[PDB]
Amino acid sequence: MQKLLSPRTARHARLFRLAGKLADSGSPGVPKSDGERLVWVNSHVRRDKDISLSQEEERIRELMMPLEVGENSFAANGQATHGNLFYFREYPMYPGEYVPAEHNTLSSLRDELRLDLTAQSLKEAWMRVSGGVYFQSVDEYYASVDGLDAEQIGEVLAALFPELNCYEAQALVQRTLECISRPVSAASRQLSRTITAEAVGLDNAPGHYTNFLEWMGRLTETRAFKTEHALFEFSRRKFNRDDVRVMFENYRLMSKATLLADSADSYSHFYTVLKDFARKVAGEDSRHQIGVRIDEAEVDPETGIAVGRGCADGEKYHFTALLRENRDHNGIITVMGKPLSLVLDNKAWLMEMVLMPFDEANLDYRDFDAHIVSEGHAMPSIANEIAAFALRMAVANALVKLIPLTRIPLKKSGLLSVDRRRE
Amino acid sequence: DKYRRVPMLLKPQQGGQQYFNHFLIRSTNDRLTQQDVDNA
Amino acid sequence: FNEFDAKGREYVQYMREFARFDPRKSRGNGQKGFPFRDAYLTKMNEANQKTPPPTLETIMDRAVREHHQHARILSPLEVQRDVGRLEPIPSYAGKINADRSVFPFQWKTEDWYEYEVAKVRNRRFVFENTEEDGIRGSEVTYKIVLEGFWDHH
Amino acid sequence: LEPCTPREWLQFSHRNLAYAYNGALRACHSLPSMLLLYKEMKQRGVKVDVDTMNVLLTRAARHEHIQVDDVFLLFDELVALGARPDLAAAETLHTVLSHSASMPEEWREARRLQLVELYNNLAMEEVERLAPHRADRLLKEQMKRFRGNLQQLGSGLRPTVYCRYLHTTHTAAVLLEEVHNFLWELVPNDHPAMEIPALQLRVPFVASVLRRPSSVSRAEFGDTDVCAVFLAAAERMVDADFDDQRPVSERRLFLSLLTMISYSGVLYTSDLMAQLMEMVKYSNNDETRDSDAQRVLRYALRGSSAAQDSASRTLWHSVEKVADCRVVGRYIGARNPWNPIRVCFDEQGVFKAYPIEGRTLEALNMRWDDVRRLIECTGVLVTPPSERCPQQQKMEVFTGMAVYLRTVATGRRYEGTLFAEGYDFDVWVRLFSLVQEVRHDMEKFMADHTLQCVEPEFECWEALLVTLRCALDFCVVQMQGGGARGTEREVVERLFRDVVALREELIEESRTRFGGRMRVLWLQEA
Amino acid sequence: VSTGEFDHPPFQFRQRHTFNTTPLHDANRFGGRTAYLREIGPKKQGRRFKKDPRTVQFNVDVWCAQQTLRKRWKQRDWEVIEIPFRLVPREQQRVIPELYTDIPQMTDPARNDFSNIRNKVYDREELQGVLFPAAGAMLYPPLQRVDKQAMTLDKYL
Amino acid sequence: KKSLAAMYMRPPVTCYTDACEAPVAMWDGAIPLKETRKLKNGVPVRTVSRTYSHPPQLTPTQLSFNDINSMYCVGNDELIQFFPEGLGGRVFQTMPPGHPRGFLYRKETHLLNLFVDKVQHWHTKRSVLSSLTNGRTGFIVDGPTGCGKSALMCQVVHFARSRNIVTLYVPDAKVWTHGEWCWPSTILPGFFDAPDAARSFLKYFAVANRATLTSWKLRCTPKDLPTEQGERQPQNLYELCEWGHRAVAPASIDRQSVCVKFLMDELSEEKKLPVVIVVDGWNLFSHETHFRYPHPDFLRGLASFNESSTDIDLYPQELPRIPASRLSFVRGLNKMILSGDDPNKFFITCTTRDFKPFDGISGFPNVETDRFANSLDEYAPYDPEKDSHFHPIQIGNFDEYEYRSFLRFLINSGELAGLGWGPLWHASSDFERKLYKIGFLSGRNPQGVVDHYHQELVWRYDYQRTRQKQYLLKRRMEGMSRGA
Amino acid sequence: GQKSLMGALPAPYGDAEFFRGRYRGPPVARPVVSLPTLH
RNA sequence: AAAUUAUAUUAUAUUAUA
Ligand SMILES: Nc1nc2c(ncn2[C@@H]2O[C@H](COP(=O)(O)OP(=O)(O)OP(=O)(O)O)[C@@H](O)[C@H]2O)c(=O)[nH]1
Ligand SMILES: [Mg+2]
Repeated sequence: MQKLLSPRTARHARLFRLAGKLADSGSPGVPKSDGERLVWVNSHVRRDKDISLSQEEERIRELMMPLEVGENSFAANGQATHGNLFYFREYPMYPGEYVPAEHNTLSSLRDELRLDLTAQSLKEAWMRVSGGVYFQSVDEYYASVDGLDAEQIGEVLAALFPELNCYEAQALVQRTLECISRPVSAASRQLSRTITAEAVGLDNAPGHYTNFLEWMGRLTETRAFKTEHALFEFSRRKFNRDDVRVMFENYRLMSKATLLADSADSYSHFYTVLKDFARKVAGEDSRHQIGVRIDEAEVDPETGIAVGRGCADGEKYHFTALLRENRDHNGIITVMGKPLSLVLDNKAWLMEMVLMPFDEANLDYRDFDAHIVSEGHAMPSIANEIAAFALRMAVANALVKLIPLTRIPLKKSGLLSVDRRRE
Repeated sequence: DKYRRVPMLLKPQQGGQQYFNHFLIRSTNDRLTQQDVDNA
Repeated sequence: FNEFDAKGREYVQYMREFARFDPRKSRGNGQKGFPFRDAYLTKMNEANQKTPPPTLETIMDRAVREHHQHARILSPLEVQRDVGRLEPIPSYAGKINADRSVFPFQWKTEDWYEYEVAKVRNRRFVFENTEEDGIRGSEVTYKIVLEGFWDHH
Repeated sequence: LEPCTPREWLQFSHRNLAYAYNGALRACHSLPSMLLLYKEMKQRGVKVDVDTMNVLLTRAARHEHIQVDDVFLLFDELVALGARPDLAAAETLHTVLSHSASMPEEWREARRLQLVELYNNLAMEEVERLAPHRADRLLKEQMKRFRGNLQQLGSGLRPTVYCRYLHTTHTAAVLLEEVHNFLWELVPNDHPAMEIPALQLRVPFVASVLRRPSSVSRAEFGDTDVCAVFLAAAERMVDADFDDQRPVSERRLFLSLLTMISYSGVLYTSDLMAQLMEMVKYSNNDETRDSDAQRVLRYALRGSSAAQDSASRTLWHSVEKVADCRVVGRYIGARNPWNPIRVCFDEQGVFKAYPIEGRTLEALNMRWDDVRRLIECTGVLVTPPSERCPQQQKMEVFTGMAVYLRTVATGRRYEGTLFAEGYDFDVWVRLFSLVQEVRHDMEKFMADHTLQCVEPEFECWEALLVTLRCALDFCVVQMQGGGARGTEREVVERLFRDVVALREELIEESRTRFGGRMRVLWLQEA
Repeated sequence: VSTGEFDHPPFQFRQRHTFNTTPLHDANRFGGRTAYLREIGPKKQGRRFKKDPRTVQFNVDVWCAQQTLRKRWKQRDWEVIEIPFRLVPREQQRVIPELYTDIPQMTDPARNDFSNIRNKVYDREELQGVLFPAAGAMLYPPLQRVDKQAMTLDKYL
Repeated sequence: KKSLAAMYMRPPVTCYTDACEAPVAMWDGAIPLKETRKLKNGVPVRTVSRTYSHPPQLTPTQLSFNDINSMYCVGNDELIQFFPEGLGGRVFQTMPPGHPRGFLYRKETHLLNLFVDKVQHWHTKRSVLSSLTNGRTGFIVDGPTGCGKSALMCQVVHFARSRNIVTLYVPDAKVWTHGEWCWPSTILPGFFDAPDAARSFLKYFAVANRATLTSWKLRCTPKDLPTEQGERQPQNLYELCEWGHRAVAPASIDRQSVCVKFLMDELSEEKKLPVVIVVDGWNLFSHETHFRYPHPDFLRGLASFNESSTDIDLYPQELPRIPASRLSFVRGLNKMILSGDDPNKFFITCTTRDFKPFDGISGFPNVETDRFANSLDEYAPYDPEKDSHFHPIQIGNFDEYEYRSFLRFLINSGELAGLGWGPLWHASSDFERKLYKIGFLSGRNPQGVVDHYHQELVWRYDYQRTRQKQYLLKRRMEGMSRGA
Repeated sequence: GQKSLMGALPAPYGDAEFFRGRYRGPPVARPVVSLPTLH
């Protein structure tokens, strides 16, 4: 008959204890009465429950999304007329987005570095023990025998390292043989990926298959192979004007004596020109992305205000947005001394364009204050779409000036881009 | 008309750049959930 | 590079002017004594502005993360947005106080109507030869207006 | 290329020169050209990327003439130049550290501590990064990889990142699984354990490996280090609402966490027991929470569920009190009055049955004398004030007495019957004298400790107000609804007038006293 | 900021009452004030001024000025009384410049009153000792001001 | 795909709010359906339920302290019973006949509910009510435009009439002051009347409070009233208002004047029954009504227009404007306010800021696109402390809790009643994005929240559902590639 | 364009995923909705 | 029989008959 005002759950009691601690600490905004703290706690618990309800209804709505054209589901995207106008990426755009690396490649690189360091330590141990010089004859090269047999390396790995599995020890023996022969190159594994055993014709001969793989790997990483691949890709029309200009500049840097010394070799005078093109040709291992510009922040050190500009119609609409960080989370936007809901006459389709640079940045609008000064033609009302376009460009340039990495999504949404249309 | 003065970034107006990292992390989470389903 | 761009150098100068503004020092300067319309008329509207505290949801959302979650909520200028780089965390991140009389600029329209007519009518209401220090103060002022048909002439 | 025209100045930035120099640095095959390229890269103004640190650490680890201190100095130079360490560079440095034994042991331990700090910072960074995406499976794999990296280094993850990771979880299964991971990270894999078949887990005995001083302080015990994570799991089970495809009950989850805590031999702290029986106090099962509060009270009175009675338990009871004021207050506020189990213990052995729907005066008199004997033998009011525990927390005992009298007066809990039916008149007279005794004890406690700020909270005051309201409703239903029977009717009217006078006094005191904090109780009941 | 119409529609082909199109002289435009300037049929001094753009623009400027004047005068809840310098309150004991002469003057920056003196409006009930010394009967009652520190319904009591 | 709509059964209809459900084919993806498994006659029992339910229809006695910042509903029969006058200026914009009748229970609503609860027995708690009002006769509620002023006035009229208290409700004060026409009072010299508003008030107050007005005996009322053949002389106050408003024109024009005069006379004498008086827009009753005094040449009489020294036919002129205190209704109201012998009438009123905008310049309003066509032409500032004898209560805009609850009720109970998106739920964004965006667009102003909830239809720059459908279609394609 | 041999070289040390500033190709597009089938 | 060059937008006109 009488509802108890006291906190009824442990979550309610914990939030009430937090509100009491905030009131005893003297924080600005925390109420001093107990009924207001009770109202605060009940409303926060109801807000948490409503957030959980929204999350659960989005989980259910994800599975019933009409992905096909149906009764109420219309394309209307120009997918019939133009076709696939919206892009989509499966890679994190660096350095705006972050996806953690997969554990398989991490463990593979970890094990490869472990085996390489162990083989290098065993090679240096034999170099200290044997006493210096070690010449390999032609028959010793054809027999492919180094200073250590496989049995000696296996006995050393069994004696020094007790905790060592069988296949790991055999891979260690193989890598020690590969490191004592030459410096180790990780080229046989990728050639095993791209070239199968049935293609060359060795199905019952694994040893000759791995011998051919390591021979092709040691012949692949030479300078002449890279030069021949660069010339082949130059013949296959894989260059732009930028690569042609950089090859011309690298040709102009060579003098005549260096040209004669490079043409003494058969492949180096082409390689000095085509080094950058062979870097480009080598794929995702060695070709870099261009990427959007990431500048430095131009912020007032005293007030914390960044300045951005926006234009529309060339002469008619000019705007300058001043942006500051609001630390009390009461952010508001103002255009020429009047709040945004009264400048644009409460029109949602005009103020959503001003909200959009905060949306594409994944930023909260309440953490920022903004004032937009009109420098173009003064009119009694700017409630139109072109003025809102200029406002969006001004707010986006101010956000770019404040935080520099905000230029990575905001340029991709086209909000920093100026069109030239006049009347 | 002829929209040649309009930039190429304004004609499709590709918005929604905030959701891509969330989609990629959700894809990685679903791959690990499928790996958990296949093992048990 | 330099520090700011052309419009950014303009509005950082307007904040240094209003920081040292004193209305009795605007004696005979003319329209150069008008104290930066945006920040001046904002101060005249403090009877209407009345800077509110942070809302009860905001101070609850922070204090849960400060105390119950052991991970403080940091400002958007404190977020290390670059993956692969550590930023030198500039000092204006959370030290700027949020006051409505300072920023953002919202004013009464009647004060803005009175400001804009007073600034143009007092254009040549300037006392040039004042008994003062250097380049402002003098005893006689000569202005030689040269005119020609070309700008490089 | 240094730009000269403004068109190529519009495509110039040092953050894009980072990618250009990264691609050219990966294009090289050997470290002598790579170090020259890096030197002319860092001489120029160029933002140093994580890719630069990755390719430099990897292709300097595999170079032949490299000493490992130059690898760690190169890492220090790159992190000084503004490059964030990732898991790849951390694992590269861990591999270079593991393959270096010719360096002196102080250098190895310094680099080991640096890698421990680096792995903990990366773990906290990934916890803060993958939190809002609800990536609990991916974050679970990342934390498993970090645990595997740190157990190989002879350490474990810190309890601070464990408290944060438990506070950012969403599912209860991975919550209990990560408490299991923290319990197993301290002990080796051959440690004895106990099997929980409800969760299909094995929780190990942790007190044999925890540090202990056996004058002595609280921070010298490792039991605080484990009970911090236990408290983080308990508070997460309080505040957050878990989302599961088949959601478990709160009683089952609390009992599984309680057996997970009790099967380890860790020494219990104050606020952990307080939070646990706070969860017991606001539970919805009327037939269960009595035994739950009894079990957590036994845990707080013993202090540890270890099988042997050690001197470390006596040192822990001498340092801090697990039987503090909050646990006695929440125990009295959690118990049922008409429970036939005894409220207080007898020689710490068991809480026996009562010697007698019996709602007589002698029953509740034995209950109240048992409550007062419990408050006397625990000694929670005689404890000295300190920094960690204030004087304000001892008012919770009076709140527990007030909720006990509330559950006597009305029949219901927090979630035409105006009171509990089936009572007698002398029951309500004894209840009114108990309200007066609680008010007198609270006034005496405030008068004794006036020199520090001691206030009564909302729950005790509202409980006393609703007991007086229930007594008022009983009086007005017995007076004009009693059928004009003469059996000490003037005693009923005297009790009614005393209830009205004390209630109006409490309402005017809630309006005036304590700085107007309880103004809403004046606004509601008047 | 105002969203009302200020300019006149230009001269073109004779419009018809269609969708997104109103005739050039309609009773809906400008409150029907185009009724003075319209021709109902589908003397040169009375026909040429209805088709001139500067004439109709001057007429709609006059009508918008009349609307601005009546809305500025309907805002007035006061009147200007010439009070001598001695009996005036302390904020008006200064040298007040004329309109558009100086910077818009704050009321009292020392007493934390940052507001325009020209927009200050004083109550009639506080100046009865100045405006009415001859009555002596207190023609207006004193203004009841609420106690801000009193425990009321606003403060949960 | 997964519909779960053919398996969905309707829950049993208890009140009007439960009956406001649309067919299941409408809100199938708007309000998604979940499945639960209970343990009755088997381990699985597939029960398909809705994620969202309607807010509970609650009696004002059942509203409590824990319902602050929550949403409740009132029945349509209770809406007809308790409000025959109408509602506020913009309160009924959110209640079509299909929609539930929802109300947000704010903190000030709880304060005024406990105040009205103490008004119901005022002679015992007279010192408490004096301490609440600070000795004043009542409360005046002020704030910016579009807040919960008139909504709280309808809420306290609901609170007062649900507890059987005689309640005066003026749902809009602009029908009195800014009315159609003004007529001089028949029996009050120098006073004026708004006849149509008085006829509507004498009808609706009588049919609202017939339960207590029939037991109201006429104390100071003449018994020689003019009465047609077959009509009964009034012996009750309800009979008096039935004599007043039920008449043939033009006899009702003077009958309403006599009825308002004697009704305000009969109200001023009752000192034992509590009478709550709720006026929406007291700031219009505190200044001049928009009527002006007639020119004296109208009443003087003319022989001709050429030689009579008059200009009523030549030039217009603005005569002095009639104040509100010269209306007999507001005369009786101010007579009850200023005379201190009435510790019985509680004036829980508010102001209105419904006026047209003016920001330095003003052109002419466009007749097609004008949100302020029915707005008041006043432009005058108002101060409730200086211009009213009541205690002022300041209501601001919504905090995020009340705004979240109100927007959740609006969106979900519009889609549940078959008035929202429905099958087109996949085109609009989810609730968190809608809450963020409407909190930007409105500034949590409640009228702005309603206006931007209606303006959510024309949002152009939301790209959430597009990227979500791209991701789901890509996931479906790679799942079919995994299946192959 | 035409088929070439670029990217077909074996990358040294297998660290082609940790280079996050690598070339990501031209931006591909995806359908937002499956159009109805022709037959 | 495809590619689309296609501008497209809306209104008017006569000795009704003087
Ligand atoms: N149901 C309900 N609606 C509310 C509540 N508060 C605000 N509203 C909405 O807010 C809008 C504003 O209502 P009003 O009270 O008439 O606005 P106002 O403050 O009087 O604005 P003016 O008339 O200009 O003074 C209404 O249309 C309601 O839909 C509430 O508590 N319950
Ligand atoms: Mg209103």
